[PDB]
Amino acid sequence: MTKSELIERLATQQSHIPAKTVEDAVKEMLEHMASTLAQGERIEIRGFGSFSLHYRAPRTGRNPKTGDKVELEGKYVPHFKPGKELRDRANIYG
DNA sequence: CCGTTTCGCTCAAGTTAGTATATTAAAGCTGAACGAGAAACGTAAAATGATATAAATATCAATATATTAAATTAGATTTTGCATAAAAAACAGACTACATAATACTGTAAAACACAACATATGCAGTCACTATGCCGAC
Repeated sequence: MTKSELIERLATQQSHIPAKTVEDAVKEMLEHMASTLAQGERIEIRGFGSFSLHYRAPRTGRNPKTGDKVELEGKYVPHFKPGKELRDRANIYG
């Protein structure tokens, strides 16, 4: 399921909703979630999950191909935490 | 085995047996020319799969405790569907006033052609030549 296939299956089910409307809606939601995480704000969707931002202290990296040294500026990285409903439904085991 | 004559067949000219329609009225069929929106294609560009390794970071059970997004109300209020009715403006229903065509009637020049005596070129009336083989006569 890609970004396009996602809009396709959502437009097929929603007949009373223009296909073009669903196409833009999906693109605006993803862009809104990507912009929020950029501003430094978290995301919390009850049932789905919750996006966060974890800090990464600056450390002297090392080229994994050769083994040299490379500086690494301190930055933040997105982190998703599956919700309760998401885990239980995605968990096929016990 | 082969030939000859009768018989099954079809062409050609008489002798009988059978059935009977035209216009309205309104379609119905089908070859051929006419006029846009959406998605499968494709080359090109952007994001991602490829790839590995010691060090860095996330994986998560089991429970106490402060924190918080947010559906669940619950009461407050702009928003929304629907006329009611009068102030205000549009516009037939009247009417005289005003400028304008169809018509009423007088005033005057001149178009359009018969009628009549002449004048005369031109077509018609009457006769011979132009132009070249017939007919008749010989070969």
